Amino acid sequence: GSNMGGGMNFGAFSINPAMMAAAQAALQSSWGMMGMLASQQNQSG
Amino acid sequence: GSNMGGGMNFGAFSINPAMMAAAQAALQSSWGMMGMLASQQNQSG
Amino acid sequence: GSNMGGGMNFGAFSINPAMMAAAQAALQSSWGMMGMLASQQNQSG
Amino acid sequence: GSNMGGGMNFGAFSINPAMMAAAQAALQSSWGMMGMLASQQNQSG
Amino acid sequence: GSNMGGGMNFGAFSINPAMMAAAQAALQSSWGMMGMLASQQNQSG
Amino acid sequence: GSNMGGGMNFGAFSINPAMMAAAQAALQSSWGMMGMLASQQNQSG
Amino acid sequence: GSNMGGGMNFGAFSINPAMMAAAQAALQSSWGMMGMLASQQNQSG
Amino acid sequence: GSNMGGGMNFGAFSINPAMMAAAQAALQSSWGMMGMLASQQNQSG
Amino acid sequence: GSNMGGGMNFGAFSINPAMMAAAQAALQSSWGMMGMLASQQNQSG
Amino acid sequence: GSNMGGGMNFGAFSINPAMMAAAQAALQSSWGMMGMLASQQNQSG
Amino acid sequence: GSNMGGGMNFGAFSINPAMMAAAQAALQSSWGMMGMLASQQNQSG
Amino acid sequence: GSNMGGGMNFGAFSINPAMMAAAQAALQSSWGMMGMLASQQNQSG
Amino acid sequence: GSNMGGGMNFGAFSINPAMMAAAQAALQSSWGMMGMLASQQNQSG
Amino acid sequence: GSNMGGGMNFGAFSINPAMMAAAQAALQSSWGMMGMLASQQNQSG
Amino acid sequence: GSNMGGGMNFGAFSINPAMMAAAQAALQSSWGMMGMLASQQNQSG
Amino acid sequence: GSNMGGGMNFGAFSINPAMMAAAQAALQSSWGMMGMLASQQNQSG
Amino acid sequence: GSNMGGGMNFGAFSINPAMMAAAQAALQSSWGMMGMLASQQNQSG
Amino acid sequence: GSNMGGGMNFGAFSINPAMMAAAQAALQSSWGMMGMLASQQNQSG
Repeated sequence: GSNMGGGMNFGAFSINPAMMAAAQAALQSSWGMMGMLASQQNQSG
Repeated sequence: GSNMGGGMNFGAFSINPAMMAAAQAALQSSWGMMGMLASQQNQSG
Repeated sequence: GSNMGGGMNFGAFSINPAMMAAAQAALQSSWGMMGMLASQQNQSG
Repeated sequence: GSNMGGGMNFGAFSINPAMMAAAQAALQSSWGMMGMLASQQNQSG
Repeated sequence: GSNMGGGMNFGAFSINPAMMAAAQAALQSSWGMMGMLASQQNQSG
Repeated sequence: GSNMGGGMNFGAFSINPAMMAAAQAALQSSWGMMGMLASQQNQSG
Repeated sequence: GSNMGGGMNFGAFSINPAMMAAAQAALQSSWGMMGMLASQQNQSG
Repeated sequence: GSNMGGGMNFGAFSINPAMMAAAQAALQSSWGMMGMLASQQNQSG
Repeated sequence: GSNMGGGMNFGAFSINPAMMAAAQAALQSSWGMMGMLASQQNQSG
Repeated sequence: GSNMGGGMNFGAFSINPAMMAAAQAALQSSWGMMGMLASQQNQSG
Repeated sequence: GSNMGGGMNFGAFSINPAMMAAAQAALQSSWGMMGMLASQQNQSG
Repeated sequence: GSNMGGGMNFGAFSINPAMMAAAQAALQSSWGMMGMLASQQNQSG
Repeated sequence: GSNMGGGMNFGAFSINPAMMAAAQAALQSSWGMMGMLASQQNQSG
Repeated sequence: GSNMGGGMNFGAFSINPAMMAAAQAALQSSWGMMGMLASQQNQSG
Repeated sequence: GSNMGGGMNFGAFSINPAMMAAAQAALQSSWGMMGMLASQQNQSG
Repeated sequence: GSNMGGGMNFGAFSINPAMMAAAQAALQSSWGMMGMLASQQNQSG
Repeated sequence: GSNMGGGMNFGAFSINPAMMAAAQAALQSSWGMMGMLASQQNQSG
Repeated sequence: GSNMGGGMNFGAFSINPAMMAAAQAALQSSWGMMGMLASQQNQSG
């Protein structure tokens, strides 16, 4: 169980990610102030 | 069970992601202030 | 069970994602202030 | 069971996603202030 | 169980990541002020 | 169980990572003020 | 004559008082955003 | 004549008082964002 | 005549007082963002 | 006549007082961001 | 007439007073960011 | 007439007073960022 | 062609202009939250 | 063509201009949160 | 073409201009949070 | 073409200009948080 | 083309200019947190 | 083209300019945290 502390940002975040994912399995996520992503990908051989 | 603290942002976030995903499995998500995505992708071989 | 804290944003978010997903399985989502997406995609081989 | 905190946004969100999804399975969603999407797509091989 | 302390940022973060991931398994994530990602990927040989 | 202390940054962080990962297993993450990523990848031979 | 300044609260107040008063004289009051109570109780001996 | 300045709270106050008063004279009050209580209790001996 | 300056709080106050008062005279008050209480209790001997 | 200057708090105050007062005269008060209490208690012997 | 200067606190105050007062005269007060208490208690012998 | 200068604290004050006062006259006060208490107690013999 | 950005005010504006204009040409305007006045006055000599 | 950025004010503006204009040409304007005035006055000699 | 950045003010602006203009040409303007005034006055001799 | 960066002020600006302009050409402007004034005055001799 | 960087002020600016301009050409401007004034005055002899 | 770096001031600026300008051409400007003034005045002889 992870634990994190609260934070307030009044500043001007500018994020410019650009992505291109091609794989047997691929996931892409982009977010701003807050987010929570749990992605388990099991590929059997 | 994850735990996260609350946060207030008064600043001007500018996010410019751009995406293009082509894979056997592919997922794409983009969001702003808040979000929660649980994606488990199991591809058997 | 995930846990997240509340947040108030008075600032001007500008998100400009652009997407194009072509895969055996593909999902696309885009959202603003709040959202919750649970996508499990199991592709058997 | 996910848990999320409430948030009030008085700011001017501008989201400009643009999408084009062509795959064996494809889903597309776009939303503004709030939303909840549960999409499980199982494609047997 | 991880433990983290709260932090307030009033400064102007500018992040410019750019990504391109192609592998047997691939995941991509980008975020701004806060986030929590738990991705376990087990690929059997 | 890790323990970390809280920190407030008023300064202008400018991060310019650029990435390109292609491996049997690959993960990519980029973030700004705060984040927590637990990625265990076990590839059997 | 008391003087007070106006205040606007957009946040989520949660008050959980619980009371049990038994005395020769007893008064109980509970209120939310605004209120004004003038209670003078003179018990002669 | 008291003088007070106005204040705006956007944050999430959580007050959890719990009370139990038994005395020759007893008064109990609980309130949230604003209030004004003038209670003079004179008990002669 | 008291004089006070105005203040704005965007942070998450958490007050957890708990009380139990039993005396010849007793008063109890609990409040959140703002309040003004003038209680004069004269008990003659 | 007292004079005080205005103050803005964006931080997370956590106050945990706990009280129990039993005396010939007793008063109890607890408050958060702002307050003004004038209590004169004269007990003649 | 007292004079005080204004102050802004963005940090996380944590106050944990705990009290128990039993005397011929007793007063108890606890407060957070701001407050003003004038208590004159004259007990004649 | 006292004179004081203004001060801004961004740091994490942690105060842990604990009190227990029993006397012919007793007063107890605890506060955080700002406060002003004028208590004159005259006990004639 | 002028360009201006949108703004939301929740605060208590108090404007107390007072005017008295006597000239060969004279115009007087007073307004609150929003307004747009284009007055061209050409007086030939 | 002028360009301006948007701004949100939650604070208590108090403007107390007072005016008295007597000239061959005279214009007077007073406004609060927002406004746009284009006044060209050409007086030939 | 001028360019300006957006700004949010939560503080208590108090402006007390007072004016009195008497000239061959005279203009007077007073404003609060935002405004844009283009006044070209050409007086030929 | 001028370029300016955005700024957020939470502090209490107090401006007390006072003006009195009498000239062949005269302009007077007073403003608070933001403004943009382009005044070209050409007086031929 | 001028270039300027963004700045955030949480402190209490107190400006007390006072002006009185009488000339063949005269302009007066006073402002607080932000402003942009382009005044070209050409007086031919 | 001038270039300037961003700066954040949390301190209490107190500026007390006082002006009185009488000349063939005269301009007066006073400002607080930020400003940009381009005044070219060409007086032919």
